[PDB]
Amino acid sequence: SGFRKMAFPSGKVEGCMVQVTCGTTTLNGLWLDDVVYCPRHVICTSEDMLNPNYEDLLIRKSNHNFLVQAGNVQLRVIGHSMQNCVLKLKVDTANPKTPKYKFVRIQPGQTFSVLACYNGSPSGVYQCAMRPNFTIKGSFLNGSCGSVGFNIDYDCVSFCYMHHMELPTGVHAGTDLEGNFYGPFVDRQTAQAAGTDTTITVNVLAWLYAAVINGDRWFLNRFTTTLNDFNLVAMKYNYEPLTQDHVDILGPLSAQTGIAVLDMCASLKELLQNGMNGRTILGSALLEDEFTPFDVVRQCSGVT
Amino acid sequence: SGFRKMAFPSGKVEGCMVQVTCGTTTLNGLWLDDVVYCPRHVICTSEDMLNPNYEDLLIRKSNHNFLVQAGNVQLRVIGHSMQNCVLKLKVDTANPKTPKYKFVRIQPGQTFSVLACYNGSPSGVYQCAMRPNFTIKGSFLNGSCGSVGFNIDYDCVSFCYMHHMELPTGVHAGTDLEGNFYGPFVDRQTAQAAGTDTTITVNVLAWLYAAVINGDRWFLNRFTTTLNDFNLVAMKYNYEPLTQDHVDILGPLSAQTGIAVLDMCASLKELLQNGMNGRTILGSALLEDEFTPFDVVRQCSGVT
Ligand SMILES: COc1cc(Cl)cc(CC(=O)Nc2cnccc2C)c1
Ligand SMILES: COc1cc(Cl)cc(CC(=O)Nc2cnccc2C)c1
Repeated sequence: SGFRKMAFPSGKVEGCMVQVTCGTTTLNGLWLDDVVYCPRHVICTSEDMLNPNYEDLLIRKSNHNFLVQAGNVQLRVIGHSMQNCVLKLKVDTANPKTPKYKFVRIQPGQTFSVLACYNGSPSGVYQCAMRPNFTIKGSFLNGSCGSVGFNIDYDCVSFCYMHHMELPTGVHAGTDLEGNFYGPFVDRQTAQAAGTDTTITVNVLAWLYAAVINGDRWFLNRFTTTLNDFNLVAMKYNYEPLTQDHVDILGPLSAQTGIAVLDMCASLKELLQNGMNGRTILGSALLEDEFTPFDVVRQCSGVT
Repeated sequence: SGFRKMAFPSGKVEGCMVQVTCGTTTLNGLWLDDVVYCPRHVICTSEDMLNPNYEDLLIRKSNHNFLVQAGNVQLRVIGHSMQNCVLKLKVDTANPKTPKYKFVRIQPGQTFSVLACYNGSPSGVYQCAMRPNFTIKGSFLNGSCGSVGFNIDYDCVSFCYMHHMELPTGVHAGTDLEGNFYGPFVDRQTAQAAGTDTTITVNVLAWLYAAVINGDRWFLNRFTTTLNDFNLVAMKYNYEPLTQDHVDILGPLSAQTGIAVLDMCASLKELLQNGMNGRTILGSALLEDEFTPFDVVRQCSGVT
């Protein structure tokens, strides 16, 4: 029993963290095989960020200008290229610690572990969700750029996120490992506002099932609802509309608890309309939306 | 910016996780140097747990009865002994992945990362606090026993906790790495109730400073208080009494924000007496007490 915002073990990702320096800028790099991936804004100075011409800026850089250090040993750069907002620095040594890996572009509402790093060294690990507005609510400071988000399937690390920037609104934006930003964000020091963030309804429902599994059942009521009626209440509270796919994805949790998805929706409807009335669910006084139905099943079954 | 319940990178601890089997019982072991540490209840069967005589039970066991497997390779057991509620299985091979380590018995109110494991394999990592009543609110299932709690100081892992049991109340009890339980708990299937849990006041104050550092200042008021007056309000809300040592420990956070400790206490006093009025602090609708002043400084400065 017990339910926590649990991150994946970070060991396989720590063995990939390197330090990338270009001129006076230092950030984190991800070393896999003979390639180091890092945000392309490493080539910029603070003066360049207002409207950088990355193609022009990169042209004034050669392999020798990119200092790559793994722990305390220097890597020799034999190639360099820009793929969207990431630089791929080809090194002459394959990372002996490269795990089995994939590059995946995650869907909004999905979750992942972040290995926050500074100067190629890991500082901490936490669970995040890609918000419906494609921002992440992480914990990042200057030098954290290049830190990565990932998931693990037994021995395979799926890299989904690379951290690039913090917006003036305090939220975090970044790319997949091919350099494509999640959302409308650009790697430029300009006014950028994220869209309206919604609550991930399927995740809140998944977390209600985790609460039921872990003994917190006070919010269970004698009511039911339909997808259409629930969605009217979801729209008013800026929750993501619930689809039949979401109901299907909640199937394993519904079978484990014996509580129908639409009955759980009715408990959620009453929680939205009436609040928590001072009570808590899984030690929280608000509806948690950063646990997918897969995260709930995983944590409640002990998948290693 | 951003504030998360951040765990330490678990890499150094994953390299120590082994599987210990004794008869029909399988749990996790911690392999450091040529010694594997695991909860002594590994020698019990479900029939023995009502009132086990561990000395008698251990006497019917020999080195060959303890199956220790690290990944997929079998370790040879050349010695075995009971130190309080832990068994120390001496193996003929030193763990090549042993990090620099210490065994520390933590103080209540202090925090640590848990590497939850099943069958010697890590499933996840999360931040915990040793509650004032010496229980932990973790996430553990059957087979999670032997999972460890720890902290890291650059290259040194300080092992503070080994998971042993879940109480009927759904809370978690365990030992330090010398086998001494935190709290009054015994490794026996009997009725055991934890004491009254209090809120770690110095941690809630530390988290209020993190909220101020990260932009959430709505709760800051035009008031102040004294240690004696604040403590009258802390007693009523079952918060730990605030001492001058706690004020001193909050000094670095007070200097960074420019907000005196007693002024922050006054904001907390008003939050206790009036609630959050529907608002949130750092994405939470309740007062968070599982971040020490050291955790706040670390996260807000980027210590790797
Ligand atoms: C000045 O314009 C910038 C533009 C880009 Cl694309 C990147 C940066 C660096 C940056 O945002 N670092 C950072 C990331 N997360 C938390 C905090 C910080 C300070 C700056
Ligand atoms: C039956 O008496 C017991 C006594 C002790 Cl000392 C230990 C156990 C095993 C246990 O508690 N495992 C566990 C730990 N955390 C979460 C869930 C579980 C099921 C059982």
